[PDB]
Amino acid sequence: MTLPAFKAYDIRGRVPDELNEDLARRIGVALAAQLDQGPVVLGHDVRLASPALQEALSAGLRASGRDVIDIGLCGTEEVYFQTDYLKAAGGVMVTASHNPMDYNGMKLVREQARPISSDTGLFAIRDTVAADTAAPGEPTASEQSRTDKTAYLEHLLSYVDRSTLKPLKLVVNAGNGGAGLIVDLLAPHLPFEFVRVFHEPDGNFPNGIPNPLLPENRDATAKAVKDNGADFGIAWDGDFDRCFFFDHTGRFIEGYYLVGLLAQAILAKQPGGKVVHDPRLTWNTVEQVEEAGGIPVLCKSGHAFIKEKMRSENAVYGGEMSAHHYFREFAYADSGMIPWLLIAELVSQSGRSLADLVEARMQKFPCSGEINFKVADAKASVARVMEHYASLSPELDYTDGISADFGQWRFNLRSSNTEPLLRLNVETRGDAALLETRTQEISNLLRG
Ligand SMILES: O=P(O)(O)OC[C@H]1O[C@H](O)[C@@H](O)[C@@H](O)[C@@H]1O
Ligand SMILES: [Ca+2]
Repeated sequence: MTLPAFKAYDIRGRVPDELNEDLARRIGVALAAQLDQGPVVLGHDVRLASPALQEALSAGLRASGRDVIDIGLCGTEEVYFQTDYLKAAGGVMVTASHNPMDYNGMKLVREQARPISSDTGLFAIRDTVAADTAAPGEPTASEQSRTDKTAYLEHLLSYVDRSTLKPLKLVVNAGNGGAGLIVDLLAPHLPFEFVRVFHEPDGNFPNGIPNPLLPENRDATAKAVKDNGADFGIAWDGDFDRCFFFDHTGRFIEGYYLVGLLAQAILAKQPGGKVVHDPRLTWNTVEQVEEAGGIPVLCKSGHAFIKEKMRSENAVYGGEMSAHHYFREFAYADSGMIPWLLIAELVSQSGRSLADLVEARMQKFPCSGEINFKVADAKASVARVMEHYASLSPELDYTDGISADFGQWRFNLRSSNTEPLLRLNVETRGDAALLETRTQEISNLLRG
């Protein structure tokens, strides 16, 4: 038995049996022993238990001599940004994404907001916490409240030339998470008219836990766009490190296509740079990056792998189709805010709608959408897929599960690192029929 809340990438579990104030305090103590010198930034999301868990983390950190910088209710990217900006030793964001109401969690970073993951400190914290029967000591360091968002907001706005922006009408859907607070702080500096949907932070989640991928939640943004004639819409998850785009027809744009589009937007500002992308869906990104004079860099999926590869490559931008977009000067971190500012600037400057910006790309590299499978035997199921296709001799790559490139179509098939699932992505060279027949064929094999 090990504490189940400790996952590969972060901590998450049901309160109070898998995560509670006692464990939170012990995590703070253990984190203090894992970090280089300096204070620790703490922030939390809108969930009802988040402040108390953060307080417990603070008590454990301060009992271990760490000054705490409490940045308050915020998004995950604000913990990243402030940890790096203030040159802190590390940071913790108290958040659970789209987990049930009785769940919470923590995302931990060290210096420069470098992720702490299972094999880079998180399981060391787990093992310390698991064995810690010490009496809780008393605080020896202090907590300061630092809710000034000025440097954060200036950083976000530095990505666009405000004088080129047009008064676009934008639907924004925080899903009752925290994104609306940042939208409202940016709004005085922008010419846009916002149509605010599910805007107020509310950890009771009266309109559902924030997950723009669920069709009922997707449709709320789509309807607001259509009914208001908005140029485009943006929705976020609760901690707003993920962003989801809807064109002026209400159509949700698959996150794959935002990677190539945002890469081109960044490459116009930082020419010739490297762009990091995941292996799930690739061909459109590679082509668009190259077309814009950048250099694409294939990387395993998962935010910590993306960030590490961006650092080693001095990459200007990285993007995953799972709705995460990473920016070198933003501490190599992901932001749910930078992407829509860039897209709004692109629409403003080009005179093209978001739909037009992506339409030809979606026709040229149609994709299945990510299809998930919980099967009895994942390894045997993957083996059945590969055995079926062996006679076509695809080019195989093992960066992240199995990528198989057949020429006019390819797939990526991999185990998720956040759920016990297999994830399938298929794309083709402009061939919707081949896309469907191969996707259904693989699905049948996986379910066999
Ligand atoms: O497909 P997976 O392995 O479940 O990860 C899905 C996503 O989970 C989180 O949102 C982040 O860690 C992302 O970096 C990752 O892409
Ligand atoms: Ca998130």
